[PDB]
Amino acid sequence: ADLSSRVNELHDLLNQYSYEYYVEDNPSVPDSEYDKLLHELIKIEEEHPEYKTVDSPTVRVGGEAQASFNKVNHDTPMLSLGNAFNEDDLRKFDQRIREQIGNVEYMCELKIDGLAVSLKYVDGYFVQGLTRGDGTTGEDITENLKTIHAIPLKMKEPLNVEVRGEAYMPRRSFLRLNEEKEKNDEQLFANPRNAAAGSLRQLDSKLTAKRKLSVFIYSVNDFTDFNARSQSEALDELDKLGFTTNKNRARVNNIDGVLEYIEKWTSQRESLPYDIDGIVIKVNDLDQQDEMGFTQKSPRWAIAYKFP
Amino acid sequence: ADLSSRVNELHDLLNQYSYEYYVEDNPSVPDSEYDKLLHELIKIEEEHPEYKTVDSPTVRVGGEAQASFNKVNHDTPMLSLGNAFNEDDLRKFDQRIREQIGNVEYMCELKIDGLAVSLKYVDGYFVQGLTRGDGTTGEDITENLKTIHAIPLKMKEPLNVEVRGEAYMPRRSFLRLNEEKEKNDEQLFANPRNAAAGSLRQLDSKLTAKRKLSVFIYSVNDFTDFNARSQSEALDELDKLGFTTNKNRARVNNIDGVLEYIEKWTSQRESLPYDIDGIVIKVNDLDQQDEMGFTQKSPRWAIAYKFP
Repeated sequence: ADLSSRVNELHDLLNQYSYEYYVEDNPSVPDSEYDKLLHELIKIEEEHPEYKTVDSPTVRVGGEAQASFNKVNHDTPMLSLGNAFNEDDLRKFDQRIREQIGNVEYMCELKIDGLAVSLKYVDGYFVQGLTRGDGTTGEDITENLKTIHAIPLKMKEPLNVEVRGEAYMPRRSFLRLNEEKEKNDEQLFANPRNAAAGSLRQLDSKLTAKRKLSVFIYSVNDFTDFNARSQSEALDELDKLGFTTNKNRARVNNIDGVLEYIEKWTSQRESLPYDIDGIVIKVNDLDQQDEMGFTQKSPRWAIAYKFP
Repeated sequence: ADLSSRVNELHDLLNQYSYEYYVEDNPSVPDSEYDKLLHELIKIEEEHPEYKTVDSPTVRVGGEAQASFNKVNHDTPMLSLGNAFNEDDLRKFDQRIREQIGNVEYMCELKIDGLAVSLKYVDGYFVQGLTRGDGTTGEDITENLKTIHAIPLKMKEPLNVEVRGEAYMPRRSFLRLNEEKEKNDEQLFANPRNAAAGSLRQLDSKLTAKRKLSVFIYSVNDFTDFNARSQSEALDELDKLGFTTNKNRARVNNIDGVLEYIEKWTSQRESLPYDIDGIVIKVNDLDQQDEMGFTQKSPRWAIAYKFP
C-alpha cells in the first residue's frame, strides 16, 4: 500500500518517454516498454486510487469527464494578423516599419494550418484549454486537449500564463485515419485540419486520445515572467519551460532574408509532416513590437504571408 | 480572468482563519469576515472553475462526490492496546518494562472516545482517510473526512505517511445537535461518539460538513522522515507539520507521575469539550519501544487505562 516509490518512478519514466516520443521525436525505448509501464500505472491507479494526480501520465488516455464546450473569455484576447500575398506586400510591411523605428530583426515562422487554441496555466499546471473562437471568447475543450502529449500537464516553473498554440493532426495520421474511414465506409475528412477539428470538437476525450494530435506553441499572453527580450528568445524560453515549439523558425536581418525564408518554404513545405498555409513574420524585439503598436484590428509589427 | 492574485490571497486568508478557528481555537477575525471571503472564493470557483484545486478552502463545504465506503487495507495495520483498570495493573505494566529495559520516561495522553481513523498523505496531500475497521482493513470515508477543518488538506512537508487520529464531535455540538433533533419527529443520538459515527457514515459530504467535527492526531505509521526521538517529540513534529494534536499530553519520569496524571484527569475530564474513555501511557523513547516489541496482540510498551 505505500507505493510512492514505484508511482514516482513510473511517473518519471512515462514522462520522459512521452517527451522523447512526442516532443523530441527521438524515442529511447520501444512502444512495448512505454505500453507496459503505462498499463502498470493504470492498474496501480485502479487498485490504489489515492495515487491518482492531475498530472498523471494516465490523463493522456482520456476518461470520464467531458469537455463542457462552454463559452469562456480568454484572459487576453488573441491577435488578428494582416495578410500578405506577394513580395510587394512584404516590402510595404518592411518599409512602414523601417520608416518608423529603423532597421529591425525579424523572426520568421511557419503558419501551421491547425486549430488555434489558448492554454492557460495556473501555478504551472494546465487548467484550461479554449479554441480561439472570435478571439475574445472561445469554447472550453480542456478535457480533450489534455490527451495531446505535446501539451505539458505541468510546466518547469509555476507560472500563471496563457500560452497560444496551433493544434493539428500530422498529415500521415490523417491519411491513415481516412484509410480506416473508407474501410468502414464512413465519410472521409476533407483535410488534416478538419480531422483535428472533428477530433477536438466531440464529447468523449477517450476518442480524442486515440486520434493522433500534436501542437506548436507560438506565443504567450503576458511576458512579465519571461527573461526573453525577443520573440525568438521567448520561443527558446517556452522550450525550456517544457512546451512544444516549431524548430523551423528563423531570425533574419532584413526583408531579403524574409523573402529567402518564404522561397525556401515554398519548395520545402511539401516534405513537412504537417500542413502550413503560410509564413508569419514578426518584428523580433518585444520592445520594438510595443513601439509599433496596433491598428484598430491588427499588430503593426506582424504579418501573415499566405501561400496561394 | 487572470485572477491568480486574488485566488492566492483568498487561499492564504481562509487557510489562516480556518487554522485559528479550528486548530488554535483563537480567532483573529469574526465569522462574518470568514464567511464573506469563503463566499467570494466559491463564486470565483463557480465562474472561473480553472481556479479549483484539491486543497482549496472550498473543499470544506463538501461536494457531489460520495465516500465509496470501499474496504481498503491500511498501509500499516493499526495497533491494538492492552487495558489497565487500576493502579495494580499500571504498576505491573511499569514493573515489566523496568525489569527488561531499565527506568524509562513515559508519555501520557487522553484517550479520545472517538472514531479511530488512518489519514494517508502522499506528496504531503491528504489523499485517503479510512476508519480503523479491524485494524488491517477499514472503510473509505475520504470525502467526508475532507470536510473536517482540523485535518490539513496539505501538510508543511511533502511526506508519504499514514497518520492516525481520533475523529470526534465536541460535547456541546452534540448537545445542540440533539436539541435540533428534538424539533422534528427525530430520534436523538446516544452520545457524541454515536453522533460523529452517524455524521461520517453519511453518503452526502455536504451533511458531514454541516456537522461540527474535529480530530486529534496521535501517531504515524512510519517515523523514517521524522527527526523525533520520542513519542512526545513526534507529536510536537506533527504540530509543526500542520496537524491537530492534543495539548493535554505530558511526559512523566515514572509510574508515580503516570498515576498523578490519571488522578488529575479523573477530576478534570468533566471540564473537557470532548469525551475521553481513558488515558494512554507509552514508553516515550522510540528505540526503547522497539526494544520492548510486541506480543502476538499488542505493544508491550503501551497500555490504555480505562475509566470505570
